[PDB]
Amino acid sequence: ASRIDEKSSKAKVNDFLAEIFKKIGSKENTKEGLAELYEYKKKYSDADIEPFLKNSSQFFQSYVERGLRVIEMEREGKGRISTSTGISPQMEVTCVPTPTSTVSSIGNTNGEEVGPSVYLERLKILRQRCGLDNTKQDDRP
Repeated sequence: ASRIDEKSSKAKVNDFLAEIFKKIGSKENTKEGLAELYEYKKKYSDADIEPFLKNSSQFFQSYVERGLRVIEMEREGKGRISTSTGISPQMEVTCVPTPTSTVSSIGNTNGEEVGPSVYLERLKILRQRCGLDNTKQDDRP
């Protein structure tokens, strides 16, 4: 424990945030990292994050702030996502549109049919690079 204790307060939070940034830094985990940052920012309406941004390099700070607004736009559903209510392509005119393999979609998953798993899986994978979560007994492992 420390008398200032203020350092300890930001110490824990920074590490958590740091994990989110590493996801942002990777191209693959950018959606995941941005999405959590947006949600976290929503929880704390920012406020808490600013000290962290100054702490890191200045150039990198502008992009993250810009990226967060666009994530919300998708959540809002405004119009980027939308194209039509639900119209299937037709050559000329039909009584009823006919579904096709391209037009139709199939929901297939392989152990990743739950949202939390992506977070658990991606973060661990980035994380093992940082360290090892493998603990073993010193005596006859």
